[PDB]
Order: sequence, then C-alpha cells, then structure tokens
Amino acid sequence: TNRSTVKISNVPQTIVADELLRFLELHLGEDTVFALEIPTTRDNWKPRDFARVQFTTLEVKSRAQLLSSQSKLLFKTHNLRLSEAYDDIIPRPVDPRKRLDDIVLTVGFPESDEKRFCALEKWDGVRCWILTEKRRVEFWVWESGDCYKIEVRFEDIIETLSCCVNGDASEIDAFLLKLKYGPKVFKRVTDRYRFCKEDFDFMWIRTTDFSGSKSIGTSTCFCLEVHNGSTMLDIFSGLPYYREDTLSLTYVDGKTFASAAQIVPLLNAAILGLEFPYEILFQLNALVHAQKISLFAASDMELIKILRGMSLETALVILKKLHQQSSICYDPVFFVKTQMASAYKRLTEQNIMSCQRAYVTPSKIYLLGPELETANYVVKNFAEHVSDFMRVTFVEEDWSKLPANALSVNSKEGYFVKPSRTNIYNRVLSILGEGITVGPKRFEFLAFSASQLRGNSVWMFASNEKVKAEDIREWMGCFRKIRSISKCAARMGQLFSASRQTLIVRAQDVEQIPDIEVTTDGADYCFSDGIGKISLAFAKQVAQKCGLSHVPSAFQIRYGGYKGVIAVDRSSFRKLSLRDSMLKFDSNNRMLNVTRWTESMPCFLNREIICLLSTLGIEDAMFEAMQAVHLSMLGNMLEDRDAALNVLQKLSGENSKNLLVKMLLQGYAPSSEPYLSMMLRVHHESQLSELKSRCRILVPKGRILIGCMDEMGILEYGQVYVRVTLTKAELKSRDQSYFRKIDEETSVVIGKVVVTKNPCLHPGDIRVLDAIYEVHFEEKGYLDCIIFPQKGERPHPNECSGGDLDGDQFFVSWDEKIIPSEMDPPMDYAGSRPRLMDHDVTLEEIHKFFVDYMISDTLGVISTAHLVHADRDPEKARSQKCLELANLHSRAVDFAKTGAPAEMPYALKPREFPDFLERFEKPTYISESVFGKLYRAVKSSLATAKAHRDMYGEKLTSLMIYYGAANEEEILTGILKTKEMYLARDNRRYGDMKDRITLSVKDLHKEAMGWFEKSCEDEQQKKKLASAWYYVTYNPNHRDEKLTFLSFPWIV
Amino acid sequence: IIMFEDIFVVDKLDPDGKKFDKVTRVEARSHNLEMFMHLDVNTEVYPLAVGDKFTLAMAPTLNLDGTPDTLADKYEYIMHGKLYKISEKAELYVSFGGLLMLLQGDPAHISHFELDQRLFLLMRKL
Repeated sequence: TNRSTVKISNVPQTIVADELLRFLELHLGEDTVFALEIPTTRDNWKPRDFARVQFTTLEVKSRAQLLSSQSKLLFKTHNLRLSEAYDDIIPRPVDPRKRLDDIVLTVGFPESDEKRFCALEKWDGVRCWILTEKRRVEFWVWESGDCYKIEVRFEDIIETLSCCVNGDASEIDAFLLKLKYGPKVFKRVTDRYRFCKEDFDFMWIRTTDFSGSKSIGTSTCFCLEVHNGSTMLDIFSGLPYYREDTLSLTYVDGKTFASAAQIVPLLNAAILGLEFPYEILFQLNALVHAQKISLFAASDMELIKILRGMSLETALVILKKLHQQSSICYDPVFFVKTQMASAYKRLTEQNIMSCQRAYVTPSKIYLLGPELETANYVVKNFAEHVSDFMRVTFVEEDWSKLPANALSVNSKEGYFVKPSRTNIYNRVLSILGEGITVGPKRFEFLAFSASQLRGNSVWMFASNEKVKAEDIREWMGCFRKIRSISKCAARMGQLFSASRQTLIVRAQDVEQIPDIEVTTDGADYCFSDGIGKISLAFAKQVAQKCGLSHVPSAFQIRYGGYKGVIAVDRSSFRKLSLRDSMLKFDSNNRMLNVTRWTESMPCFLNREIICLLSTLGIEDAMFEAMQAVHLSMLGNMLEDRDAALNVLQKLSGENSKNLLVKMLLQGYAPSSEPYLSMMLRVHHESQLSELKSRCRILVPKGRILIGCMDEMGILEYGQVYVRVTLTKAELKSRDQSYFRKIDEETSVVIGKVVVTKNPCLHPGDIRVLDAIYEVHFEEKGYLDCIIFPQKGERPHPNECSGGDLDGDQFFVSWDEKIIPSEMDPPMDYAGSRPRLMDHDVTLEEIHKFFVDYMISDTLGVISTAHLVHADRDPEKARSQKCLELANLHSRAVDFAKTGAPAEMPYALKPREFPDFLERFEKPTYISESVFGKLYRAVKSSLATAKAHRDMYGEKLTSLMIYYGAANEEEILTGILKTKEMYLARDNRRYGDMKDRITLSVKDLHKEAMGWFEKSCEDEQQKKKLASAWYYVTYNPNHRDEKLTFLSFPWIV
Repeated sequence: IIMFEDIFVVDKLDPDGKKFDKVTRVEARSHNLEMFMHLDVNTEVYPLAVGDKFTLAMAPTLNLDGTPDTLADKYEYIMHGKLYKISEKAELYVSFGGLLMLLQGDPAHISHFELDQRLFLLMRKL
C-alpha cells in the first residue's frame, strides 16, 4: 500500500504495451493507468514474461487487486496475477494535492536581523513534488530549455515556516525552508513497450550549479511563493519541525551579492580594501559558512569598522564565543557590543598545531576552522607558515563519501561502453588546478598521504613570497626519477605521518649490507623487504628524547625517504646501517624520527579470523563458551572491584598508568564514587556496542607484535621464536607446558603459534609454526619481536598475504586447542605489471589519478561480500568464489600502489545481509552460522578556587557545544552516543574526530596542570589546596545555579 | 475404507490459462495438516479456479467392506492409479495413467501406504 506500481506475473509474449493498456482501461476506469513498462531481455525485440504497471490512484490499485484475486482478468486466455513491486516506475506522488505546478521559486537567506528576506534569483513556472515515502522534495526548474531537478530531503531542512507575499497577515502565500545542507542538483539528458503517458524517456545525472550568478550555492534558505490554500497547511504540516506560527516578510534587493567565481559562498575582498587580518577574515568566513550568521548580516560597514581596530586576543575570544552560540544570531553588532612563540613550544613538546580544515561540496564549501590536530614532519621545518597549511576534503552535501554514480556515469555509445565524465568531475579538476582562494591567499596542491587518498583528503599550502609550494615540493625530494603515476604520488605523500623529532645524522656513516634473494619454482621471493639493523648506542640515544625506559629490540623508523623496521644486534660496527632494498627516492634531508617503538597489547579476534578458522575443525562450542565467559566476566566487573583491575590490565594496555586503573585496585564500593562508577558503566556500554557492531574476542594468551630477523641463519623453515611480556594472568600462574619462565617479566613460548593479519580472505594464510627455545637466540636479547628465519623456500611475510617487513603488526597466540592438522598453500603474491610513462609528471595526470580514485573504489564492499558468501554457502573458503573474492581484494589493496582497478563484477553482489549489521534499510536474513549464534547469545545476554572552577567549566562546556557534546561522559571519553548521517557509515572519520577531541582534552588537562602548578608552588600548601578543592566540589551546597562539574579536581 | 481425507485449497496454476487446451497442473495446500499437493487436472471438463476449496479422498477400492480390485455417487472426479515412488517430510508419487501426482506432507500423516499398489482418487469441489 506504500506504492502504487503493481507487477503483473505472466503476460503473453506476443502482446505490446498498447494492447495491455487498452485492456486495463477497458476493465478498469478510463485513462486510469499512468505508466506501463514491459522489460526486454534484448534491446527492442524480446520482451520478458512479466510487466509492471503504475496506477494513478490507490483506489484503482485496490480494485485491480480485488479483480485479480477473483481471477476476473482474462487477457488472451491468460490469467493476469497482480503482485507488489519493489520501486516505482516514475517518482510521482499518488496524492494530486501534493503536486504543485506553475509556482514561483526564489532563493535567499535571512539577510537582515529583522523580519526581512533577500531574493537573489527568482524562477517562475516550476514544478514541486512532495514524496512522503521517499522523505524528499523535488523541484523541477526549466532554464534555457533543459530542465533541472533540485532534491531536498527531510533531514536537509531544520525548520518550516509559512509567510505571505500579498501583504495580508491572515492569508498565507509563502513558505520558508531553512536548509542546513546543500540540495542535490540534477540535469536532464537526451518506446514501443513504454507508454509512460508523457515524455519521461530520459535520465538524471548529478551536475553542478546551473545558475549564471550561482545563487543556489550561496543561498541557505528557500521560499515557495504559492497561492492561498485552505488545506495547504495540512500538506505542509508533514515536514519535520513545523512551526504553527504566522510570520511576515519583505523583499530586499540583494542582486548585488552575485559571484561568478567557482567558490561562491566566500565574501568579496575588494569591498574591504584595507589591511584586515587574515585570521579574523577566515574566522568570519567560517561563521558565515556555519548556520549562525547570514552573508549580508556580516557584510555591513559597521561590523567591519568595529572589528578593524581592537585587541586581537579579545577579538578571537568574542568570535569563538559567537561561534559557540546555541541558536542562530540575527544581530552581530549588538552581540559584540554587549560582549565587551607558543606554537614552536607546542610542536617541540607534543606536536600540537592549529590546522585549517576545509570541506568542498558540489554546491558550496564549508570551513570548519583552526581545529587542533597532531603535527606532521612537513610543518617542523616550516612552522612559521602555520596558517598556510589547510586540509581539503571532497565530500557530498551530507558531508559523506561521493557515490560512484556522481562521477563518470557509464553510457553505451557505439560498439563499446564508454564512461562519460559529469560536471562534478570537471569541477573537482578545476578546484585542484586553479586552487582555492581564501582572502589574500591562494592555496596550492602539495601532495596527499596514503590515508588521505582513501578518505578523499589532500594538503594545500598558500604560496608566499618566502617559500612557495614548488619550493617545499623540491625540498622534500626529487620525484622525476619515478615514472609511475601512483608510485610517485605515494612516495611524495608518504612523508606526512606523525613522528617525534630526534637528533640529526649526516650522510657520512651509512652501510650498504647486501641482501639475500631466493628464486624457487620460477618465483622471486625476497626475505629482506624492509628489514634493517641498529646498534645499542643508537637505541639509547633515540630512546632518551621519547622518555622510554626499556629498550625495544625492534622499532619502525623512516628517514631520508627510507622506510622499514630495524632490529638490534650485539655485533654492531657503528651507530647506523642500511640495506639496498630501502631507498624509495632521493632526498636532501636525513632527519631521524620514530613513529612506533613497541605495543604489547593483548590480541583480539576479528570477524575474518573466525570466518577462516571455522573450516579447519574448530567447533561452535569453543567460541560459544568463550563468549559466555567473556560476558560473565564483563557483567561481574560492575559490582566487583577485583575484576575491574584485571580487565583493565588485560584489555587495553599491559602496563598503563591511569587514575582509574590506580583506584580500581584500591577504592570504595561501586555504589559510591559516581565519577568512577559512571565511567565504568559507559565503558561497559561502549564494549557492548563494539561487540554488537563487530566481533572482538579478548584472548589473554596472545599478543600483537611486529616481527624482524636476526643475522644467524640457524632457524629453518617452520621454526620461529616467540617472546612477550607477562600479564596479570601469566604472573598469577606461570606454570604451563607451553610457557617457559625465562625471566620474571619476559616469558618464552613453546606452543603452536600462528601468524595472522587484519585483512585475510584466503584459507592458506594459516601457517602453523612451532616455537623453540635456544640459548644462542636468548643471548642476543630479543624482546617484543618474533624472529623469522633467514633461509627457507619462501619468506613468512610472503605467505602472510604477500606482506613485507615494514613495521606491520602481527597476531600471535600460544594456544593449544587449535587444530593444526589441516594445512593449505598460500595464494600467489605476484602483483600487476607496473605502468611507466614516457614523460615526466606535469602535475595533471596525478590530479587525474587522485580524482579517479573515488571511481571504482570497491575496497569496502569486497570484505562484506566475502563474509556474506561465507555465511550463506557452507564449506566456506573452499569454493572458487572465495578465491576470486580474495584475488579481487588483493588487487583492490594493490590499487593504492599500482593503478589496477578492482573491477568488481555485478553478479557478485550479495543483495542480502545478516542480522549483525547496521544496514536496517537493506533486507535482513537470519544467519545460522557461528556468527549468528554469537549474535543471538549476545542479544540474549543483553535482554581563587571558584574562579578556576568556573573557567574550567566554561571551557569544558564550550568544547562540548563546539563538538556537539551534551554530556561530560561523551566528551571526556571521546565516544559520542549520537551520530550524524556521515559519522556512522564510516569509522575512519569518526576515529580522526575522536583523536582530535582527545588531543583537545589532553591540552585542556595540561593547561589545568600548569594553572595548578603556578597557583601554589608549595608542596604542603598544594596538598591542602587540592583537599580544599575536593571538599568544595564534594559538598552539594556549594553548587551554584549553573551546572557544576565534578571532573575538575580529578587530576591524578 | 478411506485412508487419507482432508480439505485442500488451491494456490496457483501452472499454465494460468482458461482455454489452453492442455492439461493443467494445480498446487493446493492442505488445511490443518498443511500438506502440499501437485496434481494434473483437465480444466475444460472439470473447471477449477484459484481460491476454490475441494475435498480429497483416497481408498484402495470403491466397494464397501472389502472386495479390492459404492462411493461413485458421493464424489465426481474419481481416478485410478498406482504408487511407484515413495522416497522423499515424506512424499508420494502416484500416476493416474500418466497424470503425475505429488502429495508432500508429514511422515506421520502418510504411513499406511505400500509400494506398487492400486489406489483411487476421490475429489469433490464442495
């Protein structure tokens, strides 16, 4: 009953659409059929056995269904059977009242603080359709012949208002639609079996703004000039957040604000014509882009005159306070009237920088502002131009990923199908080429990192008289030696990861140790891909500036274009050494920096591990019992303080010091201390949500550590060394058959240990390795690093999905209940043939590759399809379909390295999803696999002092309202219970936002520590002041009318 | 004398035609017992529309109290055939002179039928 299209089951093959239309009009009412479509297997001469018919009125559909149920429809000795359809032939509302024809459409914004509206461009004779089922509103505008479709969703609007144009308060002749995001823009492009009753033989493709003055891209509100309607209010009452009030408006001549440039929503620089600062102008642009102040409300002479000469810090404070306003501000002048060095230190201490983030949409551009984030290497030697760096991300109107249909839509022209570039493709190319101009600056393309390539992000630097973009590009290195488009971009963008600055080493003491290569069965297998060698003195020097006590045996390092992990040795010659297969590109600098040294975190079981380990002989009872004991120990963590410390010491961080961890071992009852009890509750809720979203089993008998090799050559093919630290469980009972107590803190493993990574789609990755104990190996002193033999038929990383020794993490587990009887050969690791050009890069093919990365990017769907096929078809990871999916996944992973598209077939789509997924809109099927059993089990289980305090509370609530947080828990823990339309589909952006907010709260805590240290400077007096603060905050009578925060005294 | 007897309601027709001049296979689902049935029927002589309700009975002989190999006055679509395949939710395969019948139900419902035996098919559309 939701739709009006009815699918006919069987029709004769010899009939045409006209005959069926005549039959339906004869049996039913006259001209009661709107659209009739008969699918054809061939182009125009082979119709199918069924057809779909769209009716004008639901009453006609009900009558047709009643006739079909009684078998009263007989057309050419065939009984027509009627069934519901999936989608409508034409997106047209059934109700004739919602259809508005020949109405006046205009755009604008609340230019004035009073009840005034400005009209930029007005369109006449437009068509408006309201689709309640689709939750969207369509506007058809005819301009220069070809028509355009404007699509506005219900989530796009935030408030609905009604106005009048004739000037009568009683009459309603206008409607306001306040838009939070931009509307989608389409364009029309240019029979025997398709009647359609009209000229609907075309297709819609997404396009950019079609207005000459680009009024759509600079307008955040829409006004609908329609005739007075007695029942029109009922139709307009269906829009979300409708106000039942009467409002009047007046037209303001705002045709002057018209920009012909690509970047429409930015202010004109020629209007000011003065020495206005860049930071204040950028903040004002960010305010205008946000739904706080309209364009004209901030373009007046009085506001800029007031903001021109003042105190810079006070101006920034008032601007950010205005940004923190909960509602929309109409008069900024009244608000600002009523309201009235360190960067280098931050970079050297914790690499804290203020980087501008920009979002580019097909309609407009949104400026987020100077958000704090971790600094990279490129800004260490260019810290003076902190504001010149800006992060640009290309997203949709909903700040989501660009769909593949919006760029390079396929079309069959000629004998072969050739994709056709859309206007969005050209817009992105023009933005990348010409650049983005913000005030007295023009940003230029520098490079993009590997992570940013998968998130459609890119770095832009504003050219300056001192250093330009090309200067930085040539300072990083010479990239003309690389003839591959993808390889050159990867090498140029690889030097953008967060790192810690260390000492500088010249190019006088560098070794050239030869590598080892083995060629067996006509395949080139190289053991040394990114392995290296380091000395003890170098480790001591590099561990002094990072505040690291223990010296790891392996740590990832990159410098001067080299990249790879290095291992310690007891027979080193000098401080540094290097191999041959490590030089990526030549560079003019050799700055040393370290990203990660060692992380002995407990291992976790992801979905792919269980999926690939469910065929070797592992039963469902083991996983069910493990999940049961995990939920039992999770539920007991609340009322038992003993389990809290054990969980915190075995879930996140083997040796981590925190205020909650210290109080867990020795504390009061869980009923008391709300600051800790509510944190425990929210942590449990987060764990439950993570378990529901994906499988993550906490296994205490396994770790996640990187691996290296030693220059010994004693271990054979199948013999490795396993050594890790001892946790609470290991220390409590160290007596085990496969566990050797080599040291008090380090325990050796002699059990069967397998190696697994995060992406795994082949049954042959499971390689059982027997760990052995040798005195010679222990004499070298290897810790937190598994040892790989030098000699063998094939290297271990090659069998691990064709990996390399580039500091990648490895999953290890000294388990004994696994089944090692079955062994499968690994898949081939040979990649595609590299593509080499005959000419140097002219900064255009790199842009083409960057834009084409969005198109045919099927990396995220291959894993889902593989999981669905494994859950549906029994004997998973054995059929050729799983092998093909694994090969496609490997090719898609290799796409970032070499330009080889994945080419996902259409017939491989699952078209069905299990219960344990967030795709509620998609059909859901009950799964009977091990994952289904685990999800069902989880579901069953589930079913002086005052001033500082006020300042801290004001800062905390300002951060909460800036990031949208409404409670202290979600901003302190960094996990938000509420999600946007784009933060829930992907996890990389949410993780980046969580890291940014964690950095912000850490900076706030550091500032609080500095304030506390400077306030007293006396030990006993500091203790007394802390006790007094705790007493004041603990007393309920000391709370004022405002929200008193109890997270201030908790500092250690 | 009647082994199996239940009310059946037709669901769909294989040809879905009125004057196809061909034997039509019907799909009827039993009430209560919920047993799916396939049967080839001639629509021209015995019309059967979708949604109609008819009873079905099976007896080894049409005589009263024995005499294998007077129920003619009660029903109107009597047929004669043999059961050749019993292997399956057990199902039966009875051919009435080339007109195949597939009675798929429950193992407990069908337990008193032997292999290679002659049985009749009594039908009435209420």
